[PDB]
Amino acid sequence: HMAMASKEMFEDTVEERVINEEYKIWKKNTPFLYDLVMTHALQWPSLTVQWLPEVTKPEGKDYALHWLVLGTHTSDEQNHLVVARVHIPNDDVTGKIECEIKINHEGEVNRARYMPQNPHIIATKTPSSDVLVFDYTKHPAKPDPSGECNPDLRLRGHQKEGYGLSWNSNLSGHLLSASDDHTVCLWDINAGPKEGKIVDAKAIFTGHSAVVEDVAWHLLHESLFGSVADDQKLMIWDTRSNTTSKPSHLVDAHTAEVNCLSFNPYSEFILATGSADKTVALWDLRNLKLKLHTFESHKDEIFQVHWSPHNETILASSGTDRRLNVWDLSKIGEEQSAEDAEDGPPELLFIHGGHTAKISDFSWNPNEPWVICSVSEDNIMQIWQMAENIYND
Amino acid sequence: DNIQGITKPAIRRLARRG
Ligand SMILES: [As]
Repeated sequence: HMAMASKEMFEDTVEERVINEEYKIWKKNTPFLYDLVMTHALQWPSLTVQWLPEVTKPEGKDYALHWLVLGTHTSDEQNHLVVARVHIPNDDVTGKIECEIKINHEGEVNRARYMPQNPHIIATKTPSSDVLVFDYTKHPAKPDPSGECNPDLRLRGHQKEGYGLSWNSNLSGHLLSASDDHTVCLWDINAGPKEGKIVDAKAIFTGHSAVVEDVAWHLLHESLFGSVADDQKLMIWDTRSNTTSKPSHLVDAHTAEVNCLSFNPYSEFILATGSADKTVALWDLRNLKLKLHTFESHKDEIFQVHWSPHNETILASSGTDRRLNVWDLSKIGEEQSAEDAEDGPPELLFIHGGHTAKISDFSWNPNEPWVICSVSEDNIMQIWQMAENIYND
Repeated sequence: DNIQGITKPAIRRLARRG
């Protein structure tokens, strides 16, 4: 009645102190651990990040241009889908971030992903039911303050919101989406009618019995895709199969809810999975029954997992423990001393401790090896790169 | 031996402790 609503705080003042002191120590250690570390505080936290595939080294400049696809998270005010332009300094204060474009968006951006075949086409997941599609070359350079959201395409099929989003790298226009409605929708944005901005799901997969958390196309076989849900099950589907309620394979992947999955860009067989049981599981398509390996070290739920686009044996995972772990499969099962075994398994390459809140997403840079961008719930975004000294002898 | 070889195990340990 008298007391105000406080969206800060709103924090745990005890945990805050611990987090901050661990951050101070991390910061003075950065010169040892990183060849590059850049930080920026966004006005609103971003739940999503993805590098655009374009890079350029402008003549006469001592840096390189890179682009990020970001989003906004406000429940009170106007949301935007944003493409940021960044200067990453040449290896031979530091750095710069700017806005290439900013697009009026209804509700927060749960996830934003670009179409590999046409990088200026971007799909987004809304707090509503529709997933949206924007062509950013057809939107004004600066957004209208009125806040009107005019997506180039609205895709219908879901009853609730979601996060899982995946373009097909081999089938242009084919998009997958996961949702809290227990389903996984499929669209072909090339077909539909002549007008206007509304297309229907081509398929609605109902194999799951709970909130399906993530979805991903196979990077090599254009008809296979994986799904992951709160029923603790990893399912693998086939599009040319005429049954949308029973997958080709069904796996009891974790003891808790499964949050994310990522196919290896080099091996057509292996797959990784992140769960609420604080572990990442390795999977091979030949035999799903056998869980190849289990990555232990995360102290809390894992929400994102991504393979390196340069090194086939490199894996990264982030979660609620505010840490981003980098794994090297080539060091699995390898022997180690007792003092080293106390820090974690041999495949644990690197623990990124620059974030002071949950990491919502991260993205491997496709043009600069070992460069990553991660975003946390406390408005921070970090573009960083592990010290060469650590991965290369 | 060289000095990098001396600080390689130290840095790699620091990396796995965050
Ligand atoms: As920006």
